[PDB]
Amino acid sequence: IFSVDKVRADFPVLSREVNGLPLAYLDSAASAQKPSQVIDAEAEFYRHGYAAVHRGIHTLSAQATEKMENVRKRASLFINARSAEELVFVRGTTEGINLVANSWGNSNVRAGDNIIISQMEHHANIVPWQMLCARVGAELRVIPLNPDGTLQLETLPTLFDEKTRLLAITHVSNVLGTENPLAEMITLAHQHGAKVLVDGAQAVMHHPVDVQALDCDFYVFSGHKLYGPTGIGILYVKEALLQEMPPWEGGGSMIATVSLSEGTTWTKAPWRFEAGTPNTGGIIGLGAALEYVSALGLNNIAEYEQNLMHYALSQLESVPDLTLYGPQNRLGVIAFNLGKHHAYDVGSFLDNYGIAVRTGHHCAMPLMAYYNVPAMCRASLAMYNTHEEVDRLVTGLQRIHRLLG
Amino acid sequence: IFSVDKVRADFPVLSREVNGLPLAYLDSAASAQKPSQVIDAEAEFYRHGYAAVHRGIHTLSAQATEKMENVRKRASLFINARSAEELVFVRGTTEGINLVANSWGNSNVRAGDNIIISQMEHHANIVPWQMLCARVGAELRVIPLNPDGTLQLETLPTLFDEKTRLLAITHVSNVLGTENPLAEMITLAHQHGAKVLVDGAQAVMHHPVDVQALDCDFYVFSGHKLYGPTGIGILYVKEALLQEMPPWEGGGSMIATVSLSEGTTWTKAPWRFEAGTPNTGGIIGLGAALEYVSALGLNNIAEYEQNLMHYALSQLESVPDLTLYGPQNRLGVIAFNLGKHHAYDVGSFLDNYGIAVRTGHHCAMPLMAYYNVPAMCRASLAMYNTHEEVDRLVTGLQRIHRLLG
Ligand SMILES: *Cc1c(COP(=O)(O)O)cnc(C)c1O
Ligand SMILES: *Cc1c(COP(=O)(O)O)cnc(C)c1O
Repeated sequence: IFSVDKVRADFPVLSREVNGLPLAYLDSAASAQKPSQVIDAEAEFYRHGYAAVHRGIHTLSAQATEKMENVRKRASLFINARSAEELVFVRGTTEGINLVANSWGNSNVRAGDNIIISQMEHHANIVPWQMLCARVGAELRVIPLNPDGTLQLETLPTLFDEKTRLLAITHVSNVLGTENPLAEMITLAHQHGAKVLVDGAQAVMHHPVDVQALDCDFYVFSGHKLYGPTGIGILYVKEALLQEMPPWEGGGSMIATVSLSEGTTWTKAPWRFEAGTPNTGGIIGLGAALEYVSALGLNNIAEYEQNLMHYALSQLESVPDLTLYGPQNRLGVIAFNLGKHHAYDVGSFLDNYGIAVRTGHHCAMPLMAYYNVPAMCRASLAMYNTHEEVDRLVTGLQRIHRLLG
Repeated sequence: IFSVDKVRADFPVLSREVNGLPLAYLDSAASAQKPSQVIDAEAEFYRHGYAAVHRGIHTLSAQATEKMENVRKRASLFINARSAEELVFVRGTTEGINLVANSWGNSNVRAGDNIIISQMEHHANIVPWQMLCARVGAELRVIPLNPDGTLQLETLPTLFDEKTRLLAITHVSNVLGTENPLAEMITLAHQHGAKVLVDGAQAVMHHPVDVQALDCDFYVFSGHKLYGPTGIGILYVKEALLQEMPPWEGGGSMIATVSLSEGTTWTKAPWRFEAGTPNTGGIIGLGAALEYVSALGLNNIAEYEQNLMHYALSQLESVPDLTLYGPQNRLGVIAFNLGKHHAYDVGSFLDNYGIAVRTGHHCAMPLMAYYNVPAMCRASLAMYNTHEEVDRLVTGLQRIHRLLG
């Protein structure tokens, strides 16, 4: 069982004040605050063991290399990949999706083929596929939404066919909180020979993620949402697919040999996908974030967060003219609009109360268009958030509505 | 005037011991140690002001956004770019070169065209051009080296012609220490309508860099070599060229609008080249590294470093059978081989003495091939290195040669 007070004492920003008021940080879905264990693991690495990492002969450099490869192995166990070598270090979910779209996409999606996405995808899981489709002459097909924020799965028989090469689908919506039925959609996709990329940016901090039970072909996530540093993320690819993928970025460390008269040859997976100096400091920080989350326990985190979400939805019923978007069983985020007030104004008043929510289109324009709204407000309810912060949000929305209505 | 003792007291790793001995870190050309001002600027940002940055309405997020854009402006002044908007945040020099090669390269280099590089380039400034040439059917031409480690500039009339679209050239060699005559080569390139990309990864920490006096079209460098965090670098592009470049990575924040029925449109430069959450922590750290270096003064750093280099070359004359590679006026690095001993063995003995040097091909295979050696050892002599560390290197090479000869 979980202790929110003990957890909160590890996060230094949660003591801050904003506008003279105590911060209520409800925007973890945009980026999470980091525990002092993560902040300090990175700072200690810079203060005591820093060096370049490409298997340098000297001591600091050989030990930094081993730290980096141990982080690769730990992340691989965290998502239950069969091996550390199925994981590539990237800048974040966005970069991982771009790597797949170019490296796998340019050789496997041809003129006349199709790719399937959904109407709830974040721009990171839309734009790279629009670019791939435009480069190769393929078609981009879209699984539509239902009013409750779930996918219309009955449309799948019209979207999947013999030309469907990939399904790119979000694990958990960053706006709606919907968890998609990935295992079943992947079974479906594989019956047609299509591969499946899963955008897990909003899944890995809420519950255990097992890529071998999912059977996904590609899985991506970002460290800064998982209580870790910015600039680091993970791309998981089944070994047999990764081994056949050609390099995306070129440069040092991804090569086996470089010649100006005989050409260049590439090293093996995963190192063929990592050109130049990696983000070593971010990788040390990400390992520490995975150890911190694992020590708390993702099933404990999930129980606390679900309890907090039930509490907030129950209290939000006393806000007049509140519109919520998404299913009742939503994870992590609450997307809402208040009466006829523009989200930008509701968010500005909430910020004047010390409450940080996100407002706007949340990098999901197609989703805003589905709901016929230009924008929404969104409250994130993470493992360090409390009942008292939920009460402050409810009181604030009641005050706002009283004032502007 | 410079004080090495005061400077060294800012770098916590320089107090470390390795193998029970006092560390002599002579591998700054692979990656530099970081001052506590840089380490702490990043850690303080995570402890007190962390938030997502895409002009979020709440306070923390709006202040993190302004910090990031102020770092863009400071880096732009550091290299004397005409505006902050000519600078793109990337993971490092390698990623910046890949961005240029795809985004500028795919639209401006056609079948039958040629691109010019040099035989001393690092793999980061070779491989992306080999990939571009293979995608578009162009030719890769090479400026050869002279035995003293300088370019054979008399071969330029045979390499530049009416089909030459780009010159990609290193400012300062990471192995030889050669500083290339960039301004004159750029004048030459522009007479043919060719653009010039400069790899400045080993230039920005040794002396003032002015991109408007160079007149280069593209300029790239990495923060981790400039006493800053890993995972962050800078790509500078003349405004008129950048404004016409199409996006490379796609995703959130680089878009103006996203539609599944009307297509997607892009935001303006530089933001069109930055997809997804940036490395905010690395950007805060990079600003701090630029302030630290600027407070010391690059002309002061250059005077101290040149004095230290003169001292080392003069003392290295008492090492029997030492071979040096590169010009006498080399900057930052000393590349050498000891008698007939393999560099790997010399580097292993130097490490057993607490001395960190780099050994191998230094991500410059063509350069090793030119000199008909498989590998070299390399000592870096940065602003925090001392006469006493140089004496330890000289004594160690004499001891090694006595032992193994
Ligand atoms: C180190 C280096 C690079 C690559 O830098 P990363 O920081 O590894 O991207 C490119 N060119 C030169 C001359 C270098 O020294
Ligand atoms: C945040 C997010 C992304 C993009 O992550 P970056 O860390 O910005 O690359 C992609 N998908 C979803 C669902 C997200 O929430």
